[PDB]
Amino acid sequence: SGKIIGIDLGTTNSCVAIMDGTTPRVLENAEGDRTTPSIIAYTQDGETLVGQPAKRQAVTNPQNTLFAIKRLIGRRFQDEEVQRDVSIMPFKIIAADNGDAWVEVKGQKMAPPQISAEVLKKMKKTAEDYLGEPVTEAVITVPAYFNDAQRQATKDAGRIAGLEVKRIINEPTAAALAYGLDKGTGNRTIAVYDLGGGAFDISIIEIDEVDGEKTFEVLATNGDTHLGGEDFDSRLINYLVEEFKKDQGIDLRNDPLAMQRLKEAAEKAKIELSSAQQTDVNLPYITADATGPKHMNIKVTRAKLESLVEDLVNRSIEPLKVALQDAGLSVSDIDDVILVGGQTRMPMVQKKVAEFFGKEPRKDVNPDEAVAIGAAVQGGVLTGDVKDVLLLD
Ligand SMILES: Nc1ncnc2c1ncn2[C@@H]1O[C@H](COP(=O)(O)OP(=O)(O)OP(=O)(O)O)[C@@H](O)[C@H]1O
Ligand SMILES: [K+]
Ligand SMILES: [Mg+2]
Ligand code: NA
Repeated sequence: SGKIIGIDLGTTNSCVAIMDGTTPRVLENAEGDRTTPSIIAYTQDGETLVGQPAKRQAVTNPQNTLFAIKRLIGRRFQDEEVQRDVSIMPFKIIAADNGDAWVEVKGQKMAPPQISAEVLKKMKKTAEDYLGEPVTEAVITVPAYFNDAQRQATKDAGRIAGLEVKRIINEPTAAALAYGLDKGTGNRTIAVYDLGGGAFDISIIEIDEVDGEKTFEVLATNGDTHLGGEDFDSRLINYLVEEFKKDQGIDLRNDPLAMQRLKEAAEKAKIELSSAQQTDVNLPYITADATGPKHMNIKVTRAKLESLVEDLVNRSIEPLKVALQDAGLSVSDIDDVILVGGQTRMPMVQKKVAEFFGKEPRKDVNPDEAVAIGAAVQGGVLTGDVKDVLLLD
């Protein structure tokens, strides 16, 4: 009964959408925001916080504020990704008795789906508050590269949240369904360039209209699972650490609190530089010793940021070339390019993509919302708010 909600369960941010007839709507959460940080905190007084309230208390509760769980879900403890993360994450990653990668909080061992379920519960409650009725059914997205274990673990997170998971849909296909509502009629071949907080994906997708059905077919996919916005942040963090050392002679990498503050400040400055030519990073009392307190104040220009991440943006191009080769297409066979993911808002990324294809990406696809909207469209196809759509093998 009710609506089948569409959920984008992201590395960095999650969001929820519904179909109101032919019109998708992305829903704002209890904090008023159309996206929710994928952050789950277990507080000293026993509450579970999700989203911005969790983000806001991370500095004072670092061992019990969980994030980036999408990097662990469905994985084995000795997976190379997991082993890297054990060393860098401030929370405790452990081996379950069966060999899976788990987390431990205040002595309680938890599987990754038990943590991502808290985000899904917030998406469910958001939709219930908006609609005035219970929500029990959902479509949840996953990256195209996810394996069976990762897909099943995501389905399990939905069940833990009290949702019947009607379908798992791949993120590029969801973006294509969002585009396909307001697209030109007939045959179209699109390139979906998705640069999120954790991973990069390029998919070539063909849309057709035949025998009264709109068909969608993935012609090729490629990507880099170690290329995401968090890597852009890391380059800026490293610059700030190096500049502070050069100027003040102190290495902040030894101080976890300082490094947590730098991570937040670096991400804020990076986002600011998508619309400004320069910005300033100010962190009072970033460290202190017997000589006195030290305050960081560093100007970062857009040119400097571009130089720090140029090679990351360039790493996204070779997969583009291979995906076209695999699809048997040249760049002149692509009708539209769709940017998906918050990190595509960087002007340098937009310019490099346009230069590669020789045409500007579509402006009427919101890179932050397309995946959630596509999940909602799939939910409409299952009910009947949306008719005549077929996903081809
Ligand atoms: N205006 C902006 N300019 C540059 N980067 C941005 C901007 N807005 C958001 N970002 C970055 O986008 C990333 C988040 O993108 P998004 O929400 O698409 O990821 P996600 O869907 O959670 O990740 P994934 O698809 O990898 O699971 C973060 O690294 C964030 O700092
Ligand atoms: K997202
Ligand atoms: Mg995403
Ligand atoms: Na992505």
